[PDB]
Amino acid sequence: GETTDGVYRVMTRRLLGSTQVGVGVMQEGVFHTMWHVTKGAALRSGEGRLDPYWGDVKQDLVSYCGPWKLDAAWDGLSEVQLLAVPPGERAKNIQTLPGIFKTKDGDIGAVALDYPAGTSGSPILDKCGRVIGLYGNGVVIKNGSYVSAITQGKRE
Amino acid sequence: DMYIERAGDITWEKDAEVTGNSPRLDVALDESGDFSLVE
Ligand SMILES: Cc1cnccc1NC(=O)c1cc(C2CC2)n(C)c1C
Repeated sequence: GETTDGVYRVMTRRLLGSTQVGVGVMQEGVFHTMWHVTKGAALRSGEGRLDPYWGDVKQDLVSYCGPWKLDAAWDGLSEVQLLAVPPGERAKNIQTLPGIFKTKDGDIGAVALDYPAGTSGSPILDKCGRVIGLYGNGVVIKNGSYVSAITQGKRE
Repeated sequence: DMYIERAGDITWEKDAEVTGNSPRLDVALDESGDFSLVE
């Protein structure tokens, strides 16, 4: 399969036509996505198979081929870029200032942008192009719009 | 069956579209990994 670093689409044929269920990050030979995209299933790349290595339904994260590699963090100050990859549309950089999700276990960056659910696992970047987490787990607000947690794993 | 297709390099882009607000929200995270508004 293709194992060059970069941002991928996650597709299924188990429905009408070819459907984009989500997005992920290829880094250092490991594929990184949200658990709600794949539900922990194996993935094809060319005639290559990618097998799940690590996952956690509560973090809503999953890695393929190896352990989670992405460890950069939101500074808590600077704007970020969502590298949004929407269904049938070209990858696009959207720059935004995160707000905060306040939780009993600590504060978390959040990004206040609407896109189709097949966008899930788009990477969020800092100014040096490091992935500080994945977009597409969060909360619906009064307006009916989505607000997403900046969702990061941990590198052991 | 699920497959991947490369969509781009991971790069900061000068003069990307600059949008979205910076909301401060009280939230709870359940064991199924679903966030909810603690209102
Ligand atoms: C499917 C799922 C399962 N489990 C947890 C979260 C989700 N995520 C969504 O339901 C979702 C994601 C987005 C966009 C930011 C990508 N939008 C608007 C919604 C409603």
